[PDB]
Amino acid sequence: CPLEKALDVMVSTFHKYSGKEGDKFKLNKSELKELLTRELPSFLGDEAAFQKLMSNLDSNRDNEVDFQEYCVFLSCIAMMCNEFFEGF
Amino acid sequence: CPLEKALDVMVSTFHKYSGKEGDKFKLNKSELKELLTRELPSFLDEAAFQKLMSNLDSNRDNEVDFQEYCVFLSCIAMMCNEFFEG
Amino acid sequence: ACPLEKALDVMVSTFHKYSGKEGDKFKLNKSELKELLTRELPSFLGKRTDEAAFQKLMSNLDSNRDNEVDFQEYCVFLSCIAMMCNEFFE
Amino acid sequence: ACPLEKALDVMVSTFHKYSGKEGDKFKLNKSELKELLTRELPSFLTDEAAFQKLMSNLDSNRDNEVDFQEYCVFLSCIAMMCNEFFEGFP
Amino acid sequence: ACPLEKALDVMVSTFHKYSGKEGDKFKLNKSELKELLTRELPSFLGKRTDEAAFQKLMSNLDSNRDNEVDFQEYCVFLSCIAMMCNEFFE
Amino acid sequence: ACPLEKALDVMVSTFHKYSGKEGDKFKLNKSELKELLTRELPSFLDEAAFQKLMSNLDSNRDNEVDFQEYCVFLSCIAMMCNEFFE
Amino acid sequence: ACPLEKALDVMVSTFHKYSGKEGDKFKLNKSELKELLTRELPSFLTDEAAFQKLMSNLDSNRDNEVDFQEYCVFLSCIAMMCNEFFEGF
Amino acid sequence: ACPLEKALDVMVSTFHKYSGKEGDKFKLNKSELKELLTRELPSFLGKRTDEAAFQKLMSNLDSNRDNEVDFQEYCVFLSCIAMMCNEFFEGFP
Amino acid sequence: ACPLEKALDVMVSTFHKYSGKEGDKFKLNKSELKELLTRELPSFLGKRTDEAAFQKLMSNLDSNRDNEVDFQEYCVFLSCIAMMCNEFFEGFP
Amino acid sequence: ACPLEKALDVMVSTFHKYSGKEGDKFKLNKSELKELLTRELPSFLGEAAFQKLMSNLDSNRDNEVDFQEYCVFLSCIAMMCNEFFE
Ligand SMILES: CN1CCN(CCCN2c3ccccc3Sc3ccc(Cl)cc32)CC1
Ligand SMILES: CN1CCN(CCCN2c3ccccc3Sc3ccc(Cl)cc32)CC1
Ligand SMILES: CN1CCN(CCCN2c3ccccc3Sc3ccc(Cl)cc32)CC1
Ligand SMILES: CN1CCN(CCCN2c3ccccc3Sc3ccc(Cl)cc32)CC1
Ligand SMILES: CN1CCN(CCCN2c3ccccc3Sc3ccc(Cl)cc32)CC1
Ligand SMILES: CN1CCN(CCCN2c3ccccc3Sc3ccc(Cl)cc32)CC1
Ligand SMILES: CN1CCN(CCCN2c3ccccc3Sc3ccc(Cl)cc32)CC1
Ligand SMILES: CN1CCN(CCCN2c3ccccc3Sc3ccc(Cl)cc32)CC1
Ligand SMILES: CN1CCN(CCCN2c3ccccc3Sc3ccc(Cl)cc32)CC1
Ligand SMILES: CN1CCN(CCCN2c3ccccc3Sc3ccc(Cl)cc32)CC1
Ligand SMILES: CN1CCN(CCCN2c3ccccc3Sc3ccc(Cl)cc32)CC1
Ligand SMILES: CN1CCN(CCCN2c3ccccc3Sc3ccc(Cl)cc32)CC1
Ligand SMILES: [Ca+2]
Ligand SMILES: [Ca+2]
Ligand SMILES: [Ca+2]
Ligand SMILES: [Ca+2]
Ligand SMILES: [Ca+2]
Ligand SMILES: [Ca+2]
Ligand SMILES: [Ca+2]
Ligand SMILES: [Ca+2]
Ligand SMILES: [Ca+2]
Ligand SMILES: [Ca+2]
Ligand SMILES: [Ca+2]
Ligand SMILES: [Ca+2]
Ligand SMILES: [Ca+2]
Ligand SMILES: [Ca+2]
Ligand SMILES: [Ca+2]
Ligand SMILES: [Ca+2]
Ligand SMILES: [Ca+2]
Ligand SMILES: [Ca+2]
Ligand SMILES: [Ca+2]
Repeated sequence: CPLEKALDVMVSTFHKYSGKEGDKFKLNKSELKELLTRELPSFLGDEAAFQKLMSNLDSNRDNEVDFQEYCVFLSCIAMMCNEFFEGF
Repeated sequence: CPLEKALDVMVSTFHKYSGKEGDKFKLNKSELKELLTRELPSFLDEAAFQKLMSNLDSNRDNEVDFQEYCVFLSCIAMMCNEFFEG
Repeated sequence: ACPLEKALDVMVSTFHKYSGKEGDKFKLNKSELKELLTRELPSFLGKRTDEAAFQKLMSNLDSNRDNEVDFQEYCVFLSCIAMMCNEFFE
Repeated sequence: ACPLEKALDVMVSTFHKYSGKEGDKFKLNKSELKELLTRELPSFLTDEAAFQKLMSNLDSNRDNEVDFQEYCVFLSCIAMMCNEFFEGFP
Repeated sequence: ACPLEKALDVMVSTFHKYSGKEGDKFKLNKSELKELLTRELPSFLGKRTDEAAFQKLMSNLDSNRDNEVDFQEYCVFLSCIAMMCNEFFE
Repeated sequence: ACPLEKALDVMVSTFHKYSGKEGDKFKLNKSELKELLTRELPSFLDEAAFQKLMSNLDSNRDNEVDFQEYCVFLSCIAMMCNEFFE
Repeated sequence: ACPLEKALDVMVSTFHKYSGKEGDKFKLNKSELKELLTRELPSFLTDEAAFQKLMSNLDSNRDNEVDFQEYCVFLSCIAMMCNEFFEGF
Repeated sequence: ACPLEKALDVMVSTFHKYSGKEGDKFKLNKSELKELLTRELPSFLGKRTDEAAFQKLMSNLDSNRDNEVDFQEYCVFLSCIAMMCNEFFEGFP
Repeated sequence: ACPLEKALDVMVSTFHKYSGKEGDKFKLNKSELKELLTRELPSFLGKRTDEAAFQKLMSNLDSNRDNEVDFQEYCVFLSCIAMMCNEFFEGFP
Repeated sequence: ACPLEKALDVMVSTFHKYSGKEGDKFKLNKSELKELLTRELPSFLGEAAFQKLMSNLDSNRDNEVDFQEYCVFLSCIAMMCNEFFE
C-alpha cells in the first residue's frame, strides 16, 4: 500500500530528526534544518529565510516544532501540490 | 526523497479515485469506498462506512474534497504518532 | 548510470512508439496524439477531457498546420511542459 | 508509472542540480556546465577549446552562462540528433 | 517465495547473530541484548535508551534468572511484541 | 529498514490475512488454518494429520486457533530451527 | 556483476531461442529471422522486400538460412554502426 | 524492453569506457586491454595469468599489428567468444 | 545472504517441488523429471527433445533401475553438470 | 531466468574463487578450504575439527580438495538438507 507506507514515511521521518537533541518529540531549529535539507530539498529550493519558516511553523511559539505543527506544515505542502491537479 | 515522494503519493492517490465519476475533484461514497479498500486496507459493512463518510464530510455536501481528505490523513498520522510516544 | 541520457531516450522513443502506428510513421495524427497524451502524460491532461480541449491542443502543437504533429513540434511541446516545471524551482 | 513524465522531471531536475552550485542559482557557468556534461551527458562529449566552442554555441544571448531556456534548446538539439536514427538517416 | 517462512528464518538467525559474540554462544548477555534491540528493534526501544530501562527489560525477559536471555525467553519476548501489534488489528 | 521488525509484521499480518475470511475474524477455523499452512508454511507441512495438528494448536479447545495459539505454534517452529544452530 | 559477460550470453542465447523453433535447430529460416528481428531488434527494422534484402545479405553461404556465424557478422555490423556514434565520424 | 539491443550497447560502450583512458581514444593499448579483460571478462582470463599469456592474446587480437586493439579487432574477439559459447548449445558434437 | 547456501537451498527445494507432485513424494517419475528439466534446466536439454533422448537420460540417472530418480540420483546428476561447468574454468582440457 | 542453473553456477564458481588463490589453481589447500567454508558455508561449520574435515574430504589423500571431492562434499550437505523434507 503506497499510501499506508507514505503515512509511515511521514511519521517516521519526524522522529528520525526530533529525537537527536533536547526534547525527543520536538524539532529544534537545528533538527528542523536537517530534516528540511535532507528530506525536503525541493521545498527549500539562508538563515533569515529559515527563521521565517521556523516562525511560521511554530504556532504555539515554544521555539520548537511538535508533530502536530509538522503535520500542518506537510498538509500545507500537499495543499500546494493539489493546486497543480485542479489546473491552475 | 522518500518524504517528497510520500507527499506525491498522498496527493496523487486522491485524484486517482476522485476523477472517476461526478465531480472530478471530490470523492463520492463509491469513490471513497474504493480508495479506502484498495489504498488503506489496514485502517478499515455499510453502516461503518456511512459513519466514516459522515465524519470526513465536515461541510456536509455528501462528498469528500481534498481538504477534508488531508484532515483524514492527518488524523491517521496522529494515531501513528501515538506509538512513538514510547 | 545516466538518468539524463536515459530521459532523452525515453523522450525520443516515446514519440515513435505512437507515431508509427498509422499513416505517416514519423508524425502523430489526432488519434495517435490522443493515445500518447493519455498513456504517457496523464498529469498534463487528466481523464475524459472533452474532444474540444484536445482539438485546441492539437491546433496549438501543429504550428505548420498539416494536421499532424512531427518530431520538431513534439519537442517544442515538451520544452513547454519543462518550462512550466521550471517555474516551480524558480 | 510514466517514463515520459519522469523523463521530463529528470531533465528539469538535472539542470538545477548543477546550476545552483555557484553564482546565479538558475544559470550554468562554464564550470557547472562542465560538470553536467561530464557527469550527465558523457555520451555527447575533451579539450578546453571544444568546451569553449560548446559554451559559445549554447549561450545564445551571450551573457556567459547557460539559462534553462538555452538548456532546453540544447537538449532538443540532442533529441533532433537521436530522431535521425529512427528515420533511417534521411 | 514465502514471506512467513523467511520471517521465521530472520527471527531465528537474528538471535544467533548476537548471542554467539561473547560468552555462551547460545545466550544473550546484557551487552549482546543491548546490540540486538538497538540494531534490530529500534522501534521498540526508541533510540539511545538509558541503563535503568534496559535493566528493567533484561529482568523481565530473563524469567529463569540466569542473567542471560536464551532462545526460549527470546521467543516469548517476540510473541509479546506480536501480541502488541495484534491489538492494532482488533 | 529492519529485517526483524518486518518479520514481526509479516507474522502478525499473515494471521489476519486468513483469520478474517470466515466466521470469527480474529480466529482461524480448520479451513482457514489449512490455507495459511498450505500457502504460507509449505515446508512445515492428509486430513487426519491436519486434524492432529488442529488439535495440538487449539489448546483451549474452542475448535479454532486464536492469535495466542498461533504465536505458540510459530515459537515451536522457531524452536525447531534453533536446534540446527546447536 | 559482468554486464559484458551477460551481454555475450544474451547474444548467444537469443539466437537459439529462435533457431530451434522449426527445421534445423541451429539455423534461422526466414520466418525465425523475422521473429528475432521484430521482437529482439525493433530499433534496427516490416515490408517483405526489405526483409528479403536482409535475408539475402546475411546468408553469405547461400543455403537459405542464417547460421550462428552469419548471425555474429550481422551483430558485429550493427556494433560497427553504433561505434560510429562514438567515433564522432 | 530489449535485452539484445541492450546487449549490443553494453558491447560497444564497454570498449570505449577503456579505450579513451590513454593514448588513442579509439583503441586499446596493452594496459587498457588488461583492464577491460580483468574487470569485464574475468571468466575468460581466469585469474593470475602470466604477462606472456597476455602477450599471446594481445598478439592474437592485434591482427593489423599496430600494437593496439581497435573496435573492429574487438568485435572479432567477442565473436570468437560467442562462437565458443555457441558450441555448448550445439552439444559439443 | 550467502549465495552458496542459497544455492544449496535451491538445489534441494527444486527437487521436492517436482517430486511431490505424483506417486512417490520423494522421487521423480518420468513425467516429473520432464517438468523439472524443461522448467528448471532448459540450457541442459536445449529445446523440445525427442522422447527417446529423454528415455536415454532417464535411464542414465536411474542407476538403481526402479524407474524413478531419487534425491541421491538427482545429486549425482547435478554434480555431473557441475563437472562439465568446471571444465570451462580448467582451460577446457 | 533459472534459479537452478544459477545455483549450479554459484557452486562451480565459488570453488574457483578460492582454489586459484595459491598453489594448484584447481585444488583447495587447507588454507583455501578454511576460507571457503568460513565465508561461504558459515552455517555448516560448528583446528582439529578442521583437520578431521580436511581428512574426510580428501579421499585420494593428496592433501588437497579437488573439484570432484568438492562436489561430493556439497552433495553430502544436500543429503543432509533433504532429510528435513523427508
Ligand atoms: C502490512 N504491515 C505493514 C505495517 N502496518 C502496520 C500498521 C500500523 N502502522 C504503524 C504502526 C506504528 C508505527 C507506524 C506505523 S505506519 C502506519 C501507517 C498507517 C497505518 Cl493505518 C498503520 C501504520 C500494517 C501491517
Ligand atoms: C526530483 N523531482 C521530483 C518531482 N518534483 C516535483 C515538484 C512539485 N511537486 C508536485 C507538483 C504537483 C503535484 C505533485 C507534486 S509532488 C511534490 C511533493 C513535494 C514538493 Cl516540495 C513538490 C512537489 C521536482 C523534483
Ligand atoms: C550506454 N549507451 C547508452 C546508449 N547510448 C546511445 C547513443 C546515441 N543515443 C541515441 C541514439 C539514437 C536514438 C536514441 C538515443 S538515446 C540517446 C540519448 C542521448 C544521447 Cl547523447 C545519445 C543517445 C550510448 C551509450
Ligand atoms: C505522479 N506524480 C509525479 C509528480 N507529478 C507532479 C506534477 C508536476 N510535475 C512537476 C512539477 C514541478 C517540477 C517537476 C515536475 S515533473 C513533471 C513532469 C511532467 C508533468 Cl505534466 C508535471 C510534472 C505528478 C504526480
Ligand atoms: C525454501 N528454502 C527455505 C529454507 N527451508 C529449509 C528448512 C528449514 N528452515 C530452517 C532451518 C534452520 C534454521 C532456520 C530455518 S528457517 C525455516 C523456517 C521454517 C521452516 Cl518449516 C523451516 C526452516 C526450505 C528451503
Ligand atoms: C518505519 N516504520 C516501520 C514499522 N515500524 C513498526 C511500528 C509498530 N509496528 C507495528 C504496528 C502494528 C502492526 C504491526 C507492526 S510491525 C512492528 C514490529 C515491531 C514493532 Cl516494535 C512495531 C511494529 C514503525 C516504523
Ligand atoms: C558467473 N558465471 C557466469 C556464467 N559463466 C559461464 C562460462 C561460460 N559462458 C557460457 C557458456 C555457454 C553459453 C553461454 C555462456 S555465457 C558466457 C559469456 C562469456 C564467457 Cl567468457 C563465458 C560464458 C561462468 C561465470
Ligand atoms: C529504447 N532505446 C534505447 C536506445 N536506443 C538507441 C538506438 C541506437 N543505438 C545505439 C546507437 C549508438 C550507440 C549505441 C547504441 S545501442 C544500440 C543497439 C542496437 C541498435 Cl539497432 C541501436 C542502438 C534507441 C531505443
Ligand atoms: C548529418 N547528421 C545529422 C544528424 N546526425 C548526425 C550525428 C548522429 N549521431 C549518430 C551517429 C552514429 C549513429 C547514430 C547516431 S544518432 C545520434 C544521436 C545523438 C547524437 Cl548527440 C548524435 C548522433 C546524423 C547525420
Ligand atoms: C580461466 N579461463 C581459461 C581460458 N578459458 C578459455 C577456454 C574456454 N573457451 C574458450 C576457448 C577459446 C576462446 C575463447 C573461449 S571463451 C569460452 C566460452 C564458452 C565456453 Cl563453453 C568455452 C570457452 C576460459 C577460462
Ligand atoms: C541464459 N544463459 C545462462 C548461461 N548459460 C551458460 C551455459 C553453460 N553453463 C556454464 C558453463 C561454464 C561455467 C559455468 C556455467 S553455469 C551453468 C549452469 C548449468 C548449465 Cl546446464 C550450464 C552452465 C547459458 C544460458
Ligand atoms: C538465514 N538463514 C538461511 C537458511 N539457513 C537454514 C539452515 C539450514 N539450511 C537448510 C536446512 C534444511 C533444508 C534446506 C536447507 S538450505 C541449507 C543449505 C546449506 C546449509 Cl549449511 C544449511 C541449510 C539458516 C540461516
Ligand atoms: Ca531532538
Ligand atoms: Ca511549537
Ligand atoms: Ca467523483
Ligand atoms: Ca465536503
Ligand atoms: Ca503516424
Ligand atoms: Ca505539423
Ligand atoms: Ca550557477
Ligand atoms: Ca546565456
Ligand atoms: Ca551473548
Ligand atoms: Ca531467562
Ligand atoms: Ca483456540
Ligand atoms: Ca530453425
Ligand atoms: Ca547461410
Ligand atoms: Ca587508448
Ligand atoms: Ca591493431
Ligand atoms: Ca513423485
Ligand atoms: Ca531410483
Ligand atoms: Ca590452490
Ligand atoms: Ca584429492
